[PDB]
Amino acid sequence: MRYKFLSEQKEDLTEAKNTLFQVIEEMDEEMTKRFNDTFVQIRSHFDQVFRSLFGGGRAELRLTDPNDLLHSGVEIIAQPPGKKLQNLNLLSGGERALTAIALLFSILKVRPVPFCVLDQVEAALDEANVFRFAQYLKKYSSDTQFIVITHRKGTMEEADVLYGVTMQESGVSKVISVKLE
Amino acid sequence: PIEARMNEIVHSLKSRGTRINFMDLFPYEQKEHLVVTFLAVLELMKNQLVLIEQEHNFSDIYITGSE
Amino acid sequence: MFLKRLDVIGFKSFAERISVDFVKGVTAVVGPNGSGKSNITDAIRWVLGEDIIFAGSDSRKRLNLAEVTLTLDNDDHFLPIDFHEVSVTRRVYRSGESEFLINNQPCRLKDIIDLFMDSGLGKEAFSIISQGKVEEILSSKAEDRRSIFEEAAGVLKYKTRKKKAENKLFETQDNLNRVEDILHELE
Repeated sequence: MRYKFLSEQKEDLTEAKNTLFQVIEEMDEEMTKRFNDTFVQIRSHFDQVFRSLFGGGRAELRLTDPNDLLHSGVEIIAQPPGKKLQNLNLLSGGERALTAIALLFSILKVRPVPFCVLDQVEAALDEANVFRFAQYLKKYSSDTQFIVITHRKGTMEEADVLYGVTMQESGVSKVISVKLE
Repeated sequence: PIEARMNEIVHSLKSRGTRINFMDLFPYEQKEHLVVTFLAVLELMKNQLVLIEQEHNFSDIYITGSE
Repeated sequence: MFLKRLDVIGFKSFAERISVDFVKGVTAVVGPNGSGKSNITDAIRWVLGEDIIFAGSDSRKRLNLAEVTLTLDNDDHFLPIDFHEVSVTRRVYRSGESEFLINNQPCRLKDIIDLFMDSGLGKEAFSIISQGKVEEILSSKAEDRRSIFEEAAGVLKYKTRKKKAENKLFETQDNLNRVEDILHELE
């Protein structure tokens, strides 16, 4: 036995499918175009930001599969000064960390923010690279307010002020502050 | 390393008898020196060896030994 | 816009009231590992809407309430709200109750989240960056690094809408399948 309410449920399914497929299609179109447009803009900054942080060298971004803009990975190829040009997978731990920071700071040039909280992002840097990371923050603090949680002395030396957080009595954080500028 | 700095603050706390302004803990301090001193004081606070007083943010900081 | 002030009471290790005045340039937060400097970032994350109450120490008993207020300069009207200074307040009580306020006016958590999302500082904004994002970039899995590029591209709302539509289609077909099954056992 056939039922009208079932026939109507099937018609409604078919109708919803026609519209929802169009939504899904447009979402795929938005994601592919915005991914690629943004990738091009980030890439346009990456070599310069890398060189500012490393003090030289060069670096590149490359789509793993340029014809699959919905799923392609991004290859990062970088040459720290004094080293070979290599895939990021083969660089040292400190070089890898600083290259990731170079990508993040290139993203900030494409998608700026009024303030940026950096929570110990430079923990893994080689000590010799901290000063250029800290100088980068100072240079671009005119356009982005930087709030930097850090345990690297070179980063602190470029801050405008320091807030010190320490547990004088166990479990209870005390806060003191000093201006360097 | 801040333990070497921490040494000097404890020693300079015993030579003096009472309070010390943070800016006076060292006659003159370059920006690099100030940072390590600041970190030293925070560590001494954590080891319950120094008492700190500060009224507002960026006001003068007064240091006192604990004994 | 920039951050003016972070006031914290009863949040994690901040049993005593804390008030951090940020400068417009570089504010560094430092101190012994584990002494609470990382709870500054957590307090900012928390009040922006993205185990909280002090649980006691040797000298102190646990608190009944945690409160964070973040004060923002809005001179350039970056935030879509008609105030020169914006205050965002989040509170949580021992009992599980929560309160949210914008410029001292009670609101929902969604109102705080929407205020910052509408200004362009939603989930995908790189306004807070921790070692987690470095880890994502450095992953051996291609999709982990791609996710960082997807945040930069602001595709989250399109991906979420696509999934919502895909879920609607599935649920509609599943309901029809279930009805047809009931009707079949009636034959």
